[PDB]
Amino acid sequence: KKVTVEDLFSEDFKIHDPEAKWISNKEFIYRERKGSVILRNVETNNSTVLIEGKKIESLRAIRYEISPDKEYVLFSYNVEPVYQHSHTGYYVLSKIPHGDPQSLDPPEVSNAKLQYAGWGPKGQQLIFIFENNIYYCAHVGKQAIRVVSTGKEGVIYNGLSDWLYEEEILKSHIAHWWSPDGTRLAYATINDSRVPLMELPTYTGSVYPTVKPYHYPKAGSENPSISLHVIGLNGPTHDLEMMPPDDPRMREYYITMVKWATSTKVAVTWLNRAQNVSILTLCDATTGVCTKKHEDESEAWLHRQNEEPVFSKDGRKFFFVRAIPQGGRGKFYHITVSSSQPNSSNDNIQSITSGDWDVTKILSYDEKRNKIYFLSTEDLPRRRHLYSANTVDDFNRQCLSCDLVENCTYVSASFSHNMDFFLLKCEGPGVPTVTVHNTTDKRRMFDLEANEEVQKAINDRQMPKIEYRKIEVEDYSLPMQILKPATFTDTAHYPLLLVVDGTPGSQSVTERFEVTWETVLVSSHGAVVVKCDGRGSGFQGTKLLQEVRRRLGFLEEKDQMEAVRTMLKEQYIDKTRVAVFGKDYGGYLSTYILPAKGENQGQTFTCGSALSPITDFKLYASAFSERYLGLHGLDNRAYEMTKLAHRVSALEDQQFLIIHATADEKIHFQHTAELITQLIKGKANYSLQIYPDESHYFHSVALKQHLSRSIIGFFVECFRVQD
Amino acid sequence: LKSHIAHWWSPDGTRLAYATINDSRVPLMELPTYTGSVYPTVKPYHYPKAGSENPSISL
Amino acid sequence: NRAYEMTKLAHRVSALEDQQFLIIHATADEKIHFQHTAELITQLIKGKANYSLQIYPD
Repeated sequence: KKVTVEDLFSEDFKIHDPEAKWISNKEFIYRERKGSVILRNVETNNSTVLIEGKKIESLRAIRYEISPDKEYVLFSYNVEPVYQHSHTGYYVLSKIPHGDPQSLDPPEVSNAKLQYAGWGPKGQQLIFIFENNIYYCAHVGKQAIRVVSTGKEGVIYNGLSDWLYEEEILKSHIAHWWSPDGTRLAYATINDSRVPLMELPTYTGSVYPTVKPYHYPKAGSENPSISLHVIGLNGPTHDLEMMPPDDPRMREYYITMVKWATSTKVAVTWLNRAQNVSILTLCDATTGVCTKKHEDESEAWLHRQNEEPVFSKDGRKFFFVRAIPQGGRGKFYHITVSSSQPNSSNDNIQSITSGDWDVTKILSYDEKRNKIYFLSTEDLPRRRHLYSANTVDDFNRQCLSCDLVENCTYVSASFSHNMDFFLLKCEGPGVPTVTVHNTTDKRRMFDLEANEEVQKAINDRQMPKIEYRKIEVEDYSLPMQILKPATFTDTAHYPLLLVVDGTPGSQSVTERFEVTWETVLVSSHGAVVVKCDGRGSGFQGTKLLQEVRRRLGFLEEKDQMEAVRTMLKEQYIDKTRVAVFGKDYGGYLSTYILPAKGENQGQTFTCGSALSPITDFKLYASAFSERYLGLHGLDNRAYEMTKLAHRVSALEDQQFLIIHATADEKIHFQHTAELITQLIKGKANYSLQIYPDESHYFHSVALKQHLSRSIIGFFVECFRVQD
Repeated sequence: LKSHIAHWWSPDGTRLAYATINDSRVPLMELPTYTGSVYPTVKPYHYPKAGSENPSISL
Repeated sequence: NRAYEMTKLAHRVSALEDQQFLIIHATADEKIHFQHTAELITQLIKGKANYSLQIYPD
C-alpha cells in the first residue's frame, strides 16, 4: 500500500527503544514492550522486574527518576512539558519495588506540582523547586528545606531560567545538574527585571481573556542576570556564586555552561553580547572564583559554548572541544585537552584529533584504557560514528561504530561506568536496533530491540528510491540526495519539493531511515524530492559558520537555487509543477528562494511554502538578533537586508503558503504579522494557517498530523495539473 | 439612540440635555495592540460580554 | 443561555466538510477582536476543514 499520514502515526510504526541510563558500573536498565521496566547488567545479563507494567498506568506516570541507590522510585503524573526539555506536574516518591504513593511536597504544603523533580546523582538527598524557590529534602521521610527562596515567578528564578537565555541559550529546563558526589546544588538565578514581558497571545481562556505576560527583551535590549550559585546541601547550605572573570569583553554576558567536574572544582562560561569572546572559567564551589583556564575568541561570533567542559574525575584536565586548523581548508573542531593548572590563566592545550572535519562532544574521557571515545565526522558530514582514541602518544583513530554496527551511521552511546561496557543504540539507515556492548572486546552481549513489528510493517509498503550525488560550487563539493518513488521511472516528469533548513549553525542532510510526510508524497502521489548541504549548513567548518555573519538568508538562496539549477536541466523533472520547502529557516529560505526568477524563465516554481519560518531579528530576541548581524543598536545594518518586506513585492501569482502557530516560543508569531503586511502591500498572494495558542513543538501529536496532512492537502492541489 | 449625539438643547438656545454614561465598573476587555512596533501597548476598552453590565444613562 | 449555547458556532462549524473557507479578519479589530477568530481556528482545526487566512496587522 501507499504510505499515508495515519501510517506515520500508527503504533505499528513505533520505532521503540528501552530508555537506558547508566547508574552503576555494569548494569543498564531497559524497558519492556509491555511497560515492565527491566534492569540488565552487561556481564551477568540479568533481567529484573522491580517495576511491573501496571504501576506506570495506575500512576499515569512517565518519569521514573530512581535515586542511584535503587531504593525508591520518583514518579511524575500530569506532566505537561512547557518547553522542549522541561516538564511540570504532581510527583510522587514511592518505594522500590512497592510503596504507598507519597507526594513529594514543599514543607507545610500538600499536593504540589514541582518545577523539577529529582534526587541527587548520589545517595538519596533530593531537591524540588517551587515558585522559583528550590527546596531540599535530605533523606526519605524528612520535611524538605526551601534552600533557595529569592526566585519570584515570572522574572527571578532559582534552579530555573529566564526568557532571553533559556529559549536562546539552553533551550533546556535545567539549571541544576549536581556533582558526581551530589553535595551541592548548582542553580542559576536569572533576572529579567529589565528584560520586558511579551504579553504573548493567550488568544483563548477566560470570559474576559487577555494575553499571558511573560518576558520579551529585544534586539539591542539587555539580557537577564544569569549565575552559577552552588548551595552545599550537606551541613552548611553554603551558596557561593561562580562569578564572571576578568574580561571587559564580558559586560553583557551569558552563562552558557554548567558541568560538575568534582566535589570542589567547577567551570562556568561567559558568552558576551557580541558572542565573539567567551571564557570557560574553572570556578570554585568553595569560594566561587572562576579561574580563567581557556578563553574562546572568534571575531564573527563564538560557536558551541553550551557543551560542558567535562573535567576529569579530578577536575583539572578539561578536554575541551576547539577547532584546530585542517591545512588549506581551515578551522574544524577537534578535541583539545586543557589541564587546569593550579595557578594558571592559559593552559597548555593539546589537540586530540585532526583532519578536514569537525568533532562535536566528549561523551567520556577514559583514563582507564586511555582510549577516549568521541563522536565526529570522519566518514561523511551526513554520518555519525563513535570511535575510540588515545590522547597520549598516539592520538589513535580506532572505531567502535565503523565496520561494527551495520548501516548505522546515526549512533548514540551510553557507557558502562567502568568503561568496559556500554550501550550504543543504533538508528539506521536500516531499521533501528538496540546495541549494548562490551568496550574491551567489541563483542556486543545481546540484542535488546529492533522495532521489529515496525521492521515487519515496512515490508508491506512501497519504499521509494534513494540516490547520492553532489553539486560543485566554487570551493565546496555540495552533496545531493534524491528520493524517487518505489515505482520510479526514468521518463515520467515529476513535481519538485526541495527541502532545506536555513537556521545559522544547523545541518539536516542525512542517510537515516525516516518515515515522514516526504515519502508519503513520494509513494501516495509520486514525489521527486531533493536535499543538499551548502553554505548555511552547520558541522562543516567555521568558514562555513562565520562567512554568514551579517549575511544571513542571502547567500543561502544562491547555493540552494544552484541545486535546482542542476535539477531542471534533466528530462524527468516536470517544469509545470515546481515547489520548494523548509522549516525554522527553511521556511525563510523557501520564501527567500521561491520568487527568484530564472535567468530566462518566469516563476520557476508553481507554488511553495514555509514552515514556521524565522523572518526578522528586530522582531526577534536580543541574542539571536545580535549573534550573527553585529550587535543590534551598534550595527543594525545586516538585519534590514534579511527583511522579507524586501522580497514580498517580488512574488506575483505563485501560490505561496506559510504555516505558523500563535503561542509559538522561538519563532514568534510576530515574525508573521510583521511580514504578512508586506505581502499585503506588495499585493502578491500570501496564504496562512495559524494554530491558536499551541506552541512551537506541538506537544500533542494530532497537530503534526494536522501539520503533515495540510502540507499535503495543499501540495496535492498545487500539483494537480491545471487546465 | 441611533446617534452618538445625545445632548439636547432647548430648541431656542436656552437649555441643553445630555447623558452621564458610566463605564467605571464594566470589566476590562483587552481590545489589543500588537503591531507597528514589536512591543505591544494595549488599549483596554471595556465590553459587555453577555452576562456583564448594561449602561445606565441619566439626562 | 441554551440559545446562547445553541448559537455557538461549535454546534454548526462542525459540519464543514470541504467548502473552501477564507476568513476575513485583521488583527487590531476594536469591535470584534482577533480572539473571536482564533477562537474559531480551534473549531476549524478540530473539524479538520480546509482554509486559508485573511488577516491584516492592525
